[PDB]
Amino acid sequence: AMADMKILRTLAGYLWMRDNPEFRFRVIAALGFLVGAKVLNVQVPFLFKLAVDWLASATTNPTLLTVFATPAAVLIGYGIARTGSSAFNELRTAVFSKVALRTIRSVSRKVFSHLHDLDLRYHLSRETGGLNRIIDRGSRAINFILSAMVFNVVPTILEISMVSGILAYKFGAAFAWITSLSVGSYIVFTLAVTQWRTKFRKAMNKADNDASTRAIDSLINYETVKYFNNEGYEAEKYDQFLKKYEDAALQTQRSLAFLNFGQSIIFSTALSTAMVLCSQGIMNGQMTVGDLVMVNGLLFQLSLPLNFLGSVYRETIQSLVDMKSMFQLLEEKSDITNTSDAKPLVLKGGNIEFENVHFSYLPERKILDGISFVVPAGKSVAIVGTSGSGKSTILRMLFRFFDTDSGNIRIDGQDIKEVRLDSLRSSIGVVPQDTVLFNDTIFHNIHYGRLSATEEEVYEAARRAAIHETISNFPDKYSTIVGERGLKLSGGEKQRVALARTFLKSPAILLCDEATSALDSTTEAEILNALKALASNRTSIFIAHRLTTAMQCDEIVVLENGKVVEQGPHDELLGKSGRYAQLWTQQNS
Amino acid sequence: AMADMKILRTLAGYLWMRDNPEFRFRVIAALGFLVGAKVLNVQVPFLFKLAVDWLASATTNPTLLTVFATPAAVLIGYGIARTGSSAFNELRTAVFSKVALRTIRSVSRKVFSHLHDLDLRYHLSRETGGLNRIIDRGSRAINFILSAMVFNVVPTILEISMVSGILAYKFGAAFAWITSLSVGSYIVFTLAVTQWRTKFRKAMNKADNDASTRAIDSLINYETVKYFNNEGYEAEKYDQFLKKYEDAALQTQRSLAFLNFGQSIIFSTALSTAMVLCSQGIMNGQMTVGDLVMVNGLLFQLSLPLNFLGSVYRETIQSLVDMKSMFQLLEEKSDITNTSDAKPLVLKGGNIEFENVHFSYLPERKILDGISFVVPAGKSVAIVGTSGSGKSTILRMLFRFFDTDSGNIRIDGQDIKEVRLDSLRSSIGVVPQDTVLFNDTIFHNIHYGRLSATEEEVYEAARRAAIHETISNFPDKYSTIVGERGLKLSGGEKQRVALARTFLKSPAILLCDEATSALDSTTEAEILNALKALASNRTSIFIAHRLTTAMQCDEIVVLENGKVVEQGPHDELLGKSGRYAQLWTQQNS
Ligand SMILES: Nc1ncnc2c1ncn2[C@@H]1O[C@H](COP(=O)(O)OP(=O)(O)O)[C@@H](O)[C@H]1O
Ligand SMILES: Nc1ncnc2c1ncn2[C@@H]1O[C@H](COP(=O)(O)OP(=O)(O)O)[C@@H](O)[C@H]1O
Ligand code: VO4
Ligand code: VO4
Ligand SMILES: [Mg+2]
Ligand SMILES: [Mg+2]
Repeated sequence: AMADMKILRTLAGYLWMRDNPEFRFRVIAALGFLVGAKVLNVQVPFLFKLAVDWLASATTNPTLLTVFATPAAVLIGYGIARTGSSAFNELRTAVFSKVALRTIRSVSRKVFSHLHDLDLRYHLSRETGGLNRIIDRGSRAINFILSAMVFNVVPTILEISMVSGILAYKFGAAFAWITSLSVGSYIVFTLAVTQWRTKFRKAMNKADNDASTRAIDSLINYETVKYFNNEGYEAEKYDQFLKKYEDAALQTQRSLAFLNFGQSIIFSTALSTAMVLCSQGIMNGQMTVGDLVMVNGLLFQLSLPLNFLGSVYRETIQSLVDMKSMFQLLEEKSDITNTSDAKPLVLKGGNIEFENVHFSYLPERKILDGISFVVPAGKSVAIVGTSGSGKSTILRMLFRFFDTDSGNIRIDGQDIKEVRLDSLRSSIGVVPQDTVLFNDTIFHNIHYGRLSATEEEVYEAARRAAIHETISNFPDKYSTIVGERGLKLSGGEKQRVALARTFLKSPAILLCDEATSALDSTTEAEILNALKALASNRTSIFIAHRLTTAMQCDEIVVLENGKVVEQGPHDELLGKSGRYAQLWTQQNS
Repeated sequence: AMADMKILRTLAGYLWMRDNPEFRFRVIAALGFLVGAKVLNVQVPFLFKLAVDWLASATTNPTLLTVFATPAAVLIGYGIARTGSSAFNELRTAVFSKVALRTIRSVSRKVFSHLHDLDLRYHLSRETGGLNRIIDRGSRAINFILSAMVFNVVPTILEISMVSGILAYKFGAAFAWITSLSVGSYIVFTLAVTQWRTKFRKAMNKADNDASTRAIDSLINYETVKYFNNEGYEAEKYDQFLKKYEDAALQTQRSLAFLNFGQSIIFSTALSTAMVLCSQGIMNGQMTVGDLVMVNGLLFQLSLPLNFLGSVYRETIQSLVDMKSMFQLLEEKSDITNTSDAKPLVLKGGNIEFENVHFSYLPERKILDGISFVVPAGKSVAIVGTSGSGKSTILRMLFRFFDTDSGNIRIDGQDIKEVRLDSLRSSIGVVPQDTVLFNDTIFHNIHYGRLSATEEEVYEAARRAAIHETISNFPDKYSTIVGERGLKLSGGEKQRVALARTFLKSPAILLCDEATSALDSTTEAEILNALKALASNRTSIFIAHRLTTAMQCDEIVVLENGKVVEQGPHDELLGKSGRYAQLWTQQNS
């Protein structure tokens, strides 16, 4: 199909690079080795003919091409024929393997580079645990398929060419017709069975992927199932999915088998018809002069790839589907594309203004209806209010994760839409909604703030976050492995790692999502004071509905149902008897 | 080796079940089909002999076994020979495929059932993202290997048996010796190359697994890399790992190739030696009576599996290693094993006492040094203090996730060590440290409290958690997909889902890890009041260093560095000027 053509074109483009002529040299050498090996294979039965007819003569020598006396040397060379055939087949794989592995490396490189380019609207909801499975299966699929494609499929047509070349001796005058008819009928039957089996297999792969997703989700949420003693429930669900895959595979496997019977009988008759015509001519052309052996031989060397084609068909219908799935991954469109006239941003001072911004995560429901406020340079603002009002969304747009529906965003009198992403993102620092850590050292995960920083910068950074007091009690200094998702550490430790990451970068704009979420009063008061003198540039935004941590901020904004309701400093805001007054009089108690 | 023997024994035990004699019937039928097909294959060249010698006679008939006139019918039956060989080979796969898929289902069943049985000390730190990869690769490995094992390896020895049976005609009197020598030398060479390549491949698989782990960790922490603009860093690290795997594969692949040359030359000489001895006897025994054709034929049918053995060797050395890795997963020991005299627990009232408990997560560092307190039945306790004092550990032991080093745990005058796990775990309910949700509906994830509950119980449960107010604003009622880890919801929503899960179960013992972590003052005050009248049995434990949420609890305990320092009710505790007084006077401000 056209999709297969595009896949082949992309594969050929990735394989063939014009920078290095040494690659073309390798390809030409591999082709030469293939041609030599197949020529030797065709030569084998032809040279075996002289042994047979010489024995028939023994039962003079018209041909002078013979330089021997006893046919034993002929049989020695007959063995040497397959020896050399293997030898030339040997060197072909060695040359092609390097370029095959280079292609694998380049493809995996491109896929990994491309995946992080996509948007949160993909990676947040349409990331079903198993993109790793797709990449792993496809990467293994590519090497197998291209290794299969060159090593056995390509030489088969060339052997067909030589068996169609055997007509020069007046033998194959019809054998060419029979072989062409058999090949065409076999190809038609194979494609018909293949389309039918793809029709019956589309349900198989769909069922298979869901079971792995269920298993990976069960592994990820192991704590909950251990809490609620419901292991049998995931057990039964995985059983049902596996039974569905069982039925799908069993139905297909019997039908996949039937092709092997069809392939064998068609080509058995092809050899049978070759026997019949050879039997018809009782005259000397095709009786007892060896041509029966080559016809048994040469058309059987065409039957050598028959063993591959029937046997490897099970994975061909499976891996190629996974190939298209993984290649389909390299055609998605980045939702957030920078403007054509991309221009870097330079700020004399961080001033942020909203001009009636509207955003909806889904088109039907609009979370926020009108937001307009200004962030003075040299000061800071706090965002407090009831939950569910999208107050972490308001800081998910300044980083251009999503694009607003109808509104304007201004930083230092510059358009966020117009400015470059790299200048935008590297100038503003954030602490995430739920802290996530790498599977490496705590020192590496705290040094991630600026990858070119020094150890003393890291050590002084931990002093600002006041974690050396806990560090001195470490069992391993700056080397405790923190697990898969920072689980090994505590809540306060996980939250204090992210803050140190932000301070190490020391960005121009601060963006705090959770401050003092899981910290005691003494630590949080120290962090806030440590976050005022240092670690905070002249612009910073806090979203924290704890009242004591929004005391220090210059401006307080109240968000309810997406409308920015009440504004003002703390002293006036308490006397207004607004939502802020209700919230504060409760926490103060 | 012995490990291979144990793997084979386990595989045979899983495959062979004695409950159903129909399985034994299927196995016997498959063996009969195999024997018939191979007998037909051996018959092919033997019946082809009569065609050759009859033509030599044409160049009377001593044997009366012939019932034909023209050799065309002999050639028709000659084609029918491979037709029937394929036909019997056809039915063998159909019968064996069902039991193969049943074995796959049972093995995956057992692995999934066994994985959730292990402990947190495994699933929390030694779970490197990729257990799913191991299971997926092994499950695919089993079907391929056992499909290969029966279909081609087993018939090869049987063809060796018949080619050693051809001696009855005084032909193979030495051919048996040559074939046995060739087989033995080939096996010795194959095992030597295989052990060398396993030595060179142990580094390959080790390098391969690390790259996939890096990729999966990068995918999991996508938000952090997007925050910090360090995509090139993971790019370079994945490049380095892929280069290491590249070198490991390239070094092995050239050496893996060399075996194919060695296998071919040894068996080419075996056929060559068969030619030589046949050439020595110019007398009628082995000249121009067809035996050259069978010797070319019969020993080549032994060379039919040669094509498999060389070609499929690449995955045999790979999948079998993955087989052992996945089977090694079903031998780990559960760290927490219930006592032999397992007895269910029945509580008249929840009374919890600690008797000088000591626990260390790692042997070197002891987090807590002596904990002893009593939980009165009908009342509740609050655990407040500075972070890092293991206050979520103190509730990770009542659920018997780990075992204490030196101490006693008592519930209603019963030993936690002695009582049964299922009675223990199903009687106490907990809310997790970091909320984790399934990849299903919000209704399913809130109904997970009691899987046999009704919708009205779920709907009234959401009323207790006061989430219908947000539910009425849902875009889809009780059906919004919540993503991979509940990411699509907000923090307050994620925390309020877990609480509803706990209330739906309505356990005998309440165990709250984070209460009002990401909730405003108005919601938290409502939840606490909604958690006093209902949803709380007579025993409950709160760990929350927020002062306003520990006001209602009867008893307050202060934990610092693992020592339970200060105890007492709120009114007396404030006047003691302890750590609690310092913490409260700050939050109150
Ligand atoms: N990925 C998403 N898909 C659909 N709705 C979302 C998504 N992320 C957030 N929301 C909606 O936004 C509201 C709150 O947004 P957010 O700022 O993320 O949480 P919070 O307001 O607690 O900070 C919620 O009511 C939720 O329905
Ligand atoms: N899996 C683990 N491996 C090593 N140490 C741990 C692990 N889990 C917890 N700890 C240690 O326990 C202390 C706090 O325990 P925990 O109760 O989990 O957190 P918190 O005290 O914040 O509730 C931390 O100092 C941490 O070093
Ligand atoms: O659930 V919140 O609106 O406090 O991020
Ligand atoms: O970091 V904590 O000791 O408040 O769970
Ligand atoms: Mg904690
Ligand atoms: Mg939130």
